[PDB]
Amino acid sequence: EVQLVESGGGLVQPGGSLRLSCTASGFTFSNYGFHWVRQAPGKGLEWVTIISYDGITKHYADSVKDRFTVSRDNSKTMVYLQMNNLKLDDTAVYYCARDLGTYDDSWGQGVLVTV
Amino acid sequence: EVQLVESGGGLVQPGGSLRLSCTASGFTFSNYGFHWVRQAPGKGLEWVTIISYDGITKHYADSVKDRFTVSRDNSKTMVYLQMNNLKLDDTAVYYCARDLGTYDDSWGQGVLVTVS
Amino acid sequence: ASVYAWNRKRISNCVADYSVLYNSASFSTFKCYGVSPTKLNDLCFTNVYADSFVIRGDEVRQIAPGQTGKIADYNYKLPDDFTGCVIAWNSNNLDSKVGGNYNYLYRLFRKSNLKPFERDISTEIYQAGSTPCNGVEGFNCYFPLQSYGFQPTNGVGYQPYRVVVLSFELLHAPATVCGPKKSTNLVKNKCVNFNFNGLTGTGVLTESNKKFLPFQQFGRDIADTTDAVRDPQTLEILDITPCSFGGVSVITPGTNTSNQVAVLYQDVNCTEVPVAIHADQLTPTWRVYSTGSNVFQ
Amino acid sequence: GNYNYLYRLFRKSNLKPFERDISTEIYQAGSTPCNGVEGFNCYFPLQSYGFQPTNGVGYQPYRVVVLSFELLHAPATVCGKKSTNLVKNKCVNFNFNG
Amino acid sequence: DIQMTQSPSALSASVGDRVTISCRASQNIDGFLAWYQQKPGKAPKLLIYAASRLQSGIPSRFSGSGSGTDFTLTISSLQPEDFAAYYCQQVYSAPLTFGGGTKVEF
Amino acid sequence: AYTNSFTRGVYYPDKVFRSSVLHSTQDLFLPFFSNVTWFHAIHDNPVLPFNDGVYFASTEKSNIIRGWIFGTTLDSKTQSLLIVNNATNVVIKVCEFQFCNDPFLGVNCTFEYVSFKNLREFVFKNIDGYFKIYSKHTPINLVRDLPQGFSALEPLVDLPIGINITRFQTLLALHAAYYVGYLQPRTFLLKYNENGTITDAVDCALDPLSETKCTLKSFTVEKGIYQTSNFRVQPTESIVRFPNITNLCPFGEVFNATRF
Repeated sequence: EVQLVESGGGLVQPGGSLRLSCTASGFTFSNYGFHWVRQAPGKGLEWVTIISYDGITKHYADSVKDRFTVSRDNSKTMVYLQMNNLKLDDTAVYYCARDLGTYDDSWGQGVLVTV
Repeated sequence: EVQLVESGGGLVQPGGSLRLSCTASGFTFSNYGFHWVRQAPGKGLEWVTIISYDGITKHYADSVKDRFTVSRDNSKTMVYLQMNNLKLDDTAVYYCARDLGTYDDSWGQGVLVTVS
Repeated sequence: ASVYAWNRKRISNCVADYSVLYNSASFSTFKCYGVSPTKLNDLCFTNVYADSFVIRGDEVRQIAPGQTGKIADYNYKLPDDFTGCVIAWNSNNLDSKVGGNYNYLYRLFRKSNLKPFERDISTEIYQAGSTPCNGVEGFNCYFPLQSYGFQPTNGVGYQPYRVVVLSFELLHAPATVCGPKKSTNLVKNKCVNFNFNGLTGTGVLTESNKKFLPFQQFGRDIADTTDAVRDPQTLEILDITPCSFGGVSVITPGTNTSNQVAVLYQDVNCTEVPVAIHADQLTPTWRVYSTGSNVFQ
Repeated sequence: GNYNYLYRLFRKSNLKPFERDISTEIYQAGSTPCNGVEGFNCYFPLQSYGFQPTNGVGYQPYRVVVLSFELLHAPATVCGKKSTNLVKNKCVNFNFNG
Repeated sequence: DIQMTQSPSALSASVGDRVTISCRASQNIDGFLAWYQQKPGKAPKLLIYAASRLQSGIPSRFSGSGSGTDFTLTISSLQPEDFAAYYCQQVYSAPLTFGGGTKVEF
Repeated sequence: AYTNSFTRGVYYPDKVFRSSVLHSTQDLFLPFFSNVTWFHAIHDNPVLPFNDGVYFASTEKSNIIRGWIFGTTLDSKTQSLLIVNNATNVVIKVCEFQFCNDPFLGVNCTFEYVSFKNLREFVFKNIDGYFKIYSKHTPINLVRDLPQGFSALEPLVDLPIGINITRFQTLLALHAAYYVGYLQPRTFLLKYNENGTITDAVDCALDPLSETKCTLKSFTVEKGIYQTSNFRVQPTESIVRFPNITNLCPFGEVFNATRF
């Protein structure tokens, strides 16, 4: 059916650059827009960013914007979220999300990112 | 019509500081970006430097980089090509051209610069 | 022209060759809304408006009916209702130069969204903040228009694109703007479907002895149908004669006496009889014979 | 935007009634042949609707179901009234298969 | 950067004779080239902008042709005014080196 | 000053060619013996109502009259059709201009078009915003008035101006009288020769014999009694009868009621 596997989350020093590559399989990657959702420890879920299916239109949270940049490659089927000037509050288990809030909703196992 | 006139070119000692003036008339100087070109005697033209319409961003030719500077004043409607560490090779007739390589391109009459 | 001050040119009292635009290369998008993209070139319109501007490729996708974008909201607005073709071609070669090109600029900030087919050329400082700008740059105040940056190295997504939007309006008016026809060739002494200057009929066309007055175009018949026509390209009168028609009568002795039959086509010469469009050839189907030797005029 | 819903922007001729075309062949609007690849005045036939929550009501997605009904002397299986005992030899109003 | 050179070693032809000049780039500059004609002791005059479309105020005889690295300019008929140096530059690179150039002559 | 029409100014209604036949047509036409107004320009150019159809008859030895102005306002407020004939070229432009009460010439234009010894006859009709001009030039030996003869005006040009014309004036160079007759919708029986030129016409409403000719469809009428039309008495006045009550219905109370 739909399988999402996230690669690239690891321990980082504050102010470091970390890129998380969400890898898709089992569907046409280009057709569906992708979302990133972080889960801070002992806190509720926090949506990070949404890239569109075309990828020209990218939206971000106010805190997320100017520090986090999202991108995708249709050929490689991977969504890359790039985080810069990382802080201790950034630490969370980010999850790849596809078509949030709709019948096409998918979920990613997630990777723990620690700053 | 667009008229471009050049001045400030004269004989200079090697290593001297010589500054050129690019006159602008008949158009909005501030709106249009400006470029500087030189032609050595019995040689092809050589582009020296460019300056943006606002003057914030500047690029220089690799040979003349760090020795030749360019500045402009929007109020005075003139672009100035400061030349330092001048050499015998540098000797050329300097033509100031606006909006190079486009339909808008115009060419100045030019002023001879000699280094001997 | 710059997108915010888009330039509108009225096209009227001429024949519009849309096909030449179709033939012309480098047109990245040729999308027609409401009007058919092809074969509706002939259709006549009261006026044609050409709106010209230079925008980025993402802005090019933005400029369509019922699309929300910064370029749509604050520069050029397309209504859903209008029937028109939006044409965009890549302009990287001539619209870009070293150090950027300031020639084309767009409006970052406007107080309200632009109404359809409305241009705002105001350069007044945008009052985002509660404090007034006062006509000078201030905190929370920025110039409405931000210059586009066009560079040759700049990627295709950010490359300049030249867009001409054609707007077609139909009203209670002459509709002089139109599209011409190929006009084929004259065929004479053969039954044909003929269109002469929008007048349609089915008949044989022959040379006509009668001479019309110079302004006069067509002859008169009792039905108000044409008895003669003047060709538009060459001012020669052509007589109109109907294609051969008649009743078909089967002369039969009683079925008890015989199954043999004879057929009398009405008011037709026997030369036209072989082309009677009988479904089968050399077999007596529908018609008793067409090539039969027992033929009497 | 939701890319799943698509419509055919370009087709050579108008479709016949109750006819479905699934072809993805490039449309040769330009005089030059497309040759199966994108080119000047050559476009993919199907264009995706841009579907957004904030989108205007005119541009909002609408689910459409078209029902076709056949009136014939055939068995007429799809009846959807309550049957009553047959009455014979006296004049009566009758409904048989509609 | 993209170094511009000129193909013809020499250029002499009489008045009324069709002449041809060529300008090839070192790397692919796409349609980013401008043709020029400079008379002795005169400002250069841009004959063609983008190297395929004629500049305003330039006689119809001058033509722009070529695409990509290759570029050519053709003059239908020569005249005394026509004889001069010619040059080609590429706007596709921020560092700019003009074409060497040749002197069309009578 | 007034003159009779003298059965002049009839025009070809359509581009159809008809031969050796009598055709009845109903369209705006100049009624026979109409008291056409006479304007003198010797030793008088008021704005005149277009009335949908105008017939212009100018008799000029030295071709003093040059053109006409057609517009709803004609004061440059709205687009005013302009025809000016100078030398061999006639210029037709819809752009607004200001004009004098009497034009004297020394001896924004969405549409642009370029082309007493003699009598010049012109018919102007605006239908579906198409300015149609019918022109016939006939030599005249009578200085005084129009000839009592039949001439059929041929269409010169059809303009796609698409603007209303309530009123028209005339521009003439001053160092040639003109006659204006308003067209009225009328049924006319038209005679066509074998060549297709109109030779004569009958105005049906003019007299009872003309009604008989129109009904028979023949210029010649045989002896007999012919039923032509039905006479109707016309109402002298309009009488409106209504209740005298001045009370106003309480629509406002229903519409502006606070709670329905």
